[PDB]
Amino acid sequence: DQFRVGLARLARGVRERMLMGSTPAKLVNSRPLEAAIREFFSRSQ
Amino acid sequence: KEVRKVRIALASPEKIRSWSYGEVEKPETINYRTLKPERDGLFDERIFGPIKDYE
Amino acid sequence: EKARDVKDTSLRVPPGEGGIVVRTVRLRRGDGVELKPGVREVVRVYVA
Amino acid sequence: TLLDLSATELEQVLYFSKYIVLDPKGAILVPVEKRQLLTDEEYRELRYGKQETYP
Amino acid sequence: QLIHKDTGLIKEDEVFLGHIPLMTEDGSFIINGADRVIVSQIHRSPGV
Amino acid sequence: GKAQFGGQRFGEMEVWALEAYGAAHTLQEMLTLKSDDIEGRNAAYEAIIKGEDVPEPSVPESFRVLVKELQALALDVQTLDEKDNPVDIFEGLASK
Amino acid sequence: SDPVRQYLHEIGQVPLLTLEEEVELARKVEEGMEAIKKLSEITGLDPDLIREVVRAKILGSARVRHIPGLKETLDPKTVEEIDQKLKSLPKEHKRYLHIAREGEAARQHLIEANLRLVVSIAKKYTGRGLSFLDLIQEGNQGLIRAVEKFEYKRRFKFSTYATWWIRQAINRAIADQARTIRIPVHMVETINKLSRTARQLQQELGREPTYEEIAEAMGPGWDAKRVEETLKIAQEPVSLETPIGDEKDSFYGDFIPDEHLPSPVDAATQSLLSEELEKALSKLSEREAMVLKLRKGLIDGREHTLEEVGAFFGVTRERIRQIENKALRKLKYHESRTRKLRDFLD
Amino acid sequence: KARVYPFEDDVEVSTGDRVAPGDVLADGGKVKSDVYGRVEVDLVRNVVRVVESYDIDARMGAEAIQQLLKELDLEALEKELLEEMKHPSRARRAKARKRLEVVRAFLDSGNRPEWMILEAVPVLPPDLRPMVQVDGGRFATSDLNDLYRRLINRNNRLKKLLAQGAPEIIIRNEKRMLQEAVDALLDNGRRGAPVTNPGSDRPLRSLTDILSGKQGRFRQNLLGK
DNA sequence: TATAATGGGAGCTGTCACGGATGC
DNA sequence: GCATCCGTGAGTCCAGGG
Ligand SMILES: [Mg+2]
Repeated sequence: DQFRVGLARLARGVRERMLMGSTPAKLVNSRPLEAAIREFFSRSQ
Repeated sequence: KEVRKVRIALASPEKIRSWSYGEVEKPETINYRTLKPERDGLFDERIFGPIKDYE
Repeated sequence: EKARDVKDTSLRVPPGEGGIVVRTVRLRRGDGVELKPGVREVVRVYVA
Repeated sequence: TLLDLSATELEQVLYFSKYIVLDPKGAILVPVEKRQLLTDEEYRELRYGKQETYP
Repeated sequence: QLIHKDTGLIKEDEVFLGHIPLMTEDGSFIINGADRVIVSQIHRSPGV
Repeated sequence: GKAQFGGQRFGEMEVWALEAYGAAHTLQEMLTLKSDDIEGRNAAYEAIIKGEDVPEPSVPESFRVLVKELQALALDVQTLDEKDNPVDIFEGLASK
Repeated sequence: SDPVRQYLHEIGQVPLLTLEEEVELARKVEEGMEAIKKLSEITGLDPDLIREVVRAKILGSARVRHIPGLKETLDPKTVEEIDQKLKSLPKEHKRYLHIAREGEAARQHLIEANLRLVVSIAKKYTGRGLSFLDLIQEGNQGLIRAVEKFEYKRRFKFSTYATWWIRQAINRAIADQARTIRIPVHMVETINKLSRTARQLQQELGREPTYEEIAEAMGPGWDAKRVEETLKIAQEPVSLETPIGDEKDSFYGDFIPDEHLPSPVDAATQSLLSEELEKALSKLSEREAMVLKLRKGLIDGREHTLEEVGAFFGVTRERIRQIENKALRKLKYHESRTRKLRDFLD
Repeated sequence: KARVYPFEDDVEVSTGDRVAPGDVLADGGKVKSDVYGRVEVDLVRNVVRVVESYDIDARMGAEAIQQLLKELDLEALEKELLEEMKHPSRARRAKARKRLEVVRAFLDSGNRPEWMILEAVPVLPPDLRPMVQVDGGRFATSDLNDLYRRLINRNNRLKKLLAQGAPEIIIRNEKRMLQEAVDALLDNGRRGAPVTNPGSDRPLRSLTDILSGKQGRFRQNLLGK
């Protein structure tokens, strides 16, 4: 479930860069995903 | 003297201006290189006082 | 006597603790080792 | 309580959802009484006039 | 893979997404050096 | 916290106990010389290491903090004397 | 309730310009600005003053404030005086006043009609440290700039020209406001370039890059130490009210000791020091004790020069130096005898 | 819905000007004003148009409320509510009493009603909302600094937008935002959604939060320490 | 500084007594 | 006035924190 939330944020970033721009890698910023997993594994109850 | 009572009341704009030692005009805090307070911002020694005693 | 330019900021055994030193780890920058920005070295001491 | 305004009315004025009149200067919408609450459409009518474009 | 609907152009790549923590043999995790357990949660089941 | 070389909490209920004993000076020490009365704590340490008796407490700092935080809420909180004349707990340091 | 729902409604009130209405308003703006220029030529007043008075009359006395560039406080009295100096002009000159008023009204209407384009641009700059509404307002500032700088003769639509200034104003705001410790714009650019470089390197490396790999990829001028120092300068503060643990029990601030005020131990050590220095000083004569005190600043906080202590005691600078030295000689002899000041030296 | 008035010479009123019946439009006063409205000088059509509208004074926001509160005469209102206390209906006596409690609180205190509106917002001394470098040189700071910075940015942008005569919609948005920023500084989450720092759901800690509750200044630092 | 571009996303869930506020 | 429908602030002590 936290992975799904991180992926949803990643997809929002993808759609954002799909509007502003002239590659899959260029379109994909992994940071939100990495942030969500980390947030799950460190600061969850 | 000796404290005997404690009053609480609305503060008027003029009362508030009398408290103030300066208007804070800039949203800055401290300078990112010197770590000293920016002028006219939230930590300005010009307004709120010196950071070091007598200096 | 000239006042020195550095002061003592050493790691000391806190009150009520102590024992035998059994390991030290020493990670210093410039050595497959990279620490968060601005720290030159970390030292860890294990006491049993 | 002081001004005899309800919670909804005070919100609508305070957060820019409705106007309130301090001088109707002889307006008419039954004329305009002081301390009356007019929507932006109503206030636009009374302050700038009625009009409409048709294609 | 990125497809432009009108051009038909298709670009494909393997992109790196970061890291996923692995469970050790005994069922725990190693998050920033410290062992951690994800504790199961009980809740009301979905349904009608 | 032990790691911060911390002090013990003398909470609301500990205060009630001292009040119920009428131990007024013990309690005033807990609230001033032993916590956040700055000149009080300095002067009490000095008096003890000199073998003198502890001085009379003055205002705790956290009440000064409370006054300033209420001033930020647009409230004027004034310590008066029996003739209703202001008393400055900030010793001039905050009046232009 | 929801302020952006409210603002989207207010914006949906004004309908969208047709090409014809667009061009008409832009034309009226250009010509009104030219008319203000001509009115300055005629009247000898200040084009800014005239623009402000025309604006004051178009807008109303509801919005009539002072302007920072104007040399004269814009007060209804002065705007009435200037409006009367204007209204007294001949018909062929007073023609330009009607031109200018028409221009200002067109300007307001052109902004208001293009408020939606700002929203459609600003919805894409979220999550970068500014609230949605804050981005909308900064973009609105960009739109105002656009309206004042547009040239309808070029036959480009307004949207094209306005998007450039709107992006300009949104990005300027993000880089001027997003950080609690404000960082100059060019440094923000360097920091963000460093971020993108690191991200490209990780995407090719399957892990995070070292300082050195980042330095390579940033090219010449960049070594590892400069990368590290930039990352250090980029660190944002963390909140004192950050929760420590599950409950609302404790906050990060709870564990931060005050390093500034002297501890009760330090204060008492300073006090025992002052008293022991006075004790040891009383073993000298009034003059050698006093000379030492003036020369070390133990009296008025500052250390006087030998010439000042000498002029005070009515004696040569050499004489005062010699009596300072014998005072020190006496202090050292006594201190070696009793060892009463040693422990204060650390 | 406008009234047209053709002219044959120089007109005495310019576009934007506001006019009441009996006002001198043009032709040396030959053409006058019939209806209340707003002047639009059409040079192409050579007519002085007047769109029918009153010069009504209706405001929004704390400026309006501050005016109305400045205007209150407390003695007069007290007299009226005492007259209201003689009413038969129990509910009207209830309402009059509740209002009169506030009226006489302001009367006996010496406070002014309008002081419930802020013009100058106070700023807490910086050592009560510190910016401190922890061990390691990294920085920690109170949420109040971010709440103040929001307020200051919104105010400064409002002063600039007023200088450029921005359209009303824009000023109204900015003013709504200024009210909410003051509201978040003083009592975050009381009206609306709480302000949070980016990348966190935690509400910033406001001045009200500092005083109240088991963790507030009173119970945590003044009734025990 | 100019092709043209014109209204957003997120929710979110097993409490309770009580003072004040809205419908009857 | 007479009920209902709302918001809101509250919940022992200590410790440590990952
Ligand atoms: Mg290099």
